[PDB]
Amino acid sequence: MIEKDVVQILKAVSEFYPGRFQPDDLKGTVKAWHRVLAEYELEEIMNNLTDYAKVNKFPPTVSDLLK
Repeated sequence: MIEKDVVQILKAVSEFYPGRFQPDDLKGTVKAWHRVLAEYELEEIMNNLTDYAKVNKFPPTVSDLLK
């Protein structure tokens, strides 16, 4: 996925976890998660975020969304 698609993944994590996920440097987090996320598709990862939020009190790391 391109960068703008990474910006959406991060906006969703933030919607799921109000007041518990606030990166001090959003632009920087987008750039770093993209090094991992360029090999994946937007639709698959969004589906994985949904399954993760159904059972976790704490926000995910990028590794938690690849499967």
